[PDB]
Amino acid sequence: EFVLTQSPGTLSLSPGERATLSCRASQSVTSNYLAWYQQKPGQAPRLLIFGASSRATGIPDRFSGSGSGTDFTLTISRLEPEDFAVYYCQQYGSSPPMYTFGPGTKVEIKRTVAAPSVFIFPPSDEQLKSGTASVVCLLNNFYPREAKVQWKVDNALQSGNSQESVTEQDSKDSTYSLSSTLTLSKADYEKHKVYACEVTHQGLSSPVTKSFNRGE
Amino acid sequence: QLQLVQSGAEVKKPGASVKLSCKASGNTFTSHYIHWVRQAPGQGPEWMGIINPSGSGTRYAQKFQGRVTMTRDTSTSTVYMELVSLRFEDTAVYYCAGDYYLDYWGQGTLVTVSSASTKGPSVFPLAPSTSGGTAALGCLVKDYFPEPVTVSWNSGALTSGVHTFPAVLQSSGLYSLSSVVTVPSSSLGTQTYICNVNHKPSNTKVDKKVEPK
Amino acid sequence: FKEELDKYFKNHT
Repeated sequence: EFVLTQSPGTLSLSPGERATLSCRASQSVTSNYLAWYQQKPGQAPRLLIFGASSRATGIPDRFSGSGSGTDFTLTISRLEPEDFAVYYCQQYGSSPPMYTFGPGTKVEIKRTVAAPSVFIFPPSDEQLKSGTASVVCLLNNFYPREAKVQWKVDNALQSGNSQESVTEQDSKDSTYSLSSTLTLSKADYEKHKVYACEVTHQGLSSPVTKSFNRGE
Repeated sequence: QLQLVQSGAEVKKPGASVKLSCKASGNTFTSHYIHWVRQAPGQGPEWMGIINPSGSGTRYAQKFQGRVTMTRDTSTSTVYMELVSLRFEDTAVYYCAGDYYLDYWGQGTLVTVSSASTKGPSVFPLAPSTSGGTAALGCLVKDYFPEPVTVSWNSGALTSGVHTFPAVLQSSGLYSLSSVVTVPSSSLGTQTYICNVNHKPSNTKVDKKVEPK
Repeated sequence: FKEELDKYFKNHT
């Protein structure tokens, strides 16, 4: 297995702009055996470039590759909407056969900063009847992807007991959404009254807190 | 016309083995190198090995040497990959790909390695003021195995503002996810909101009507 | 590359 790095980890650009993606090997790439792949969610990777600069059949002219030694580049001359995806470089070799994918660069759509809309959901009565209680905090349609969620139970800051999930960037408004879920037994949930999630984001001048009282 | 069709999803206990298949379709008139590549959740693809067009030779990635075997049946244009001593980390989508530079790809086969039993989801409401008059509601789809589940709203009529989150693997070994939708708070008395949950591995189809509490 | 890869497998036909 070869050793590869890709910079930047995330490239945020607008449609029509030029994208330059870098791949660096720890040691000089023998024979310039360096390829590039595109991958979208729910799909297999797609070959773009092989041999550092050869475009695969059917790949648009806006994709081009160049490089030698340790430093290789993939350029997308003008980003089309279908071009926002993850891109992997890959070093390969013949003796012995070896193909090593790089760590990947995500090319995302840059847009104006959008603050999250925050919602908190108490566990349902149906779920509580089953002995379990899930509390859900929703952060809806925000940008950029970075955010912080802090759980508070009777104003006690929580850690280590939540699980988070983030959607893919929306195709229409370029935002992200995130859920954070606190799962407790019915008995543990009934021990406490105030349940709150506090959200920090660049679009928020001050942290936003949503909360509910168990019972009301 | 170079295309590859892979076998269906597998669920295996830790320590067991799995044998995946990859059949060429379309232009099956010549033989090509075939690779196997896997991708664990949230990770990038990982090359596992290659078998040459005749099937007389193979080379496996060092990480999989001694654990993986590739074979091919020229009569059926089918390539096989067997992975033994399965571990939790082997849960992944497994792809086959063809030619020298992985020029074309199969659709992938999900393999889940777990001691859990097939279990349909329990679907709970995320019941819905807001300055713009926008209410959020949803369904919590909890404690199912294995992946995947599908969620739609109003039998596909409602798609705008829907966010169905990627599942998380809980410490129970079961998966959970939520699907949410934002609606006009004024519609909470005019429109009905039903999430349609389909978990094909358990043949479970649940329709759940989400109401203000 | 292609000829080199073929060559690796030469002893097995």
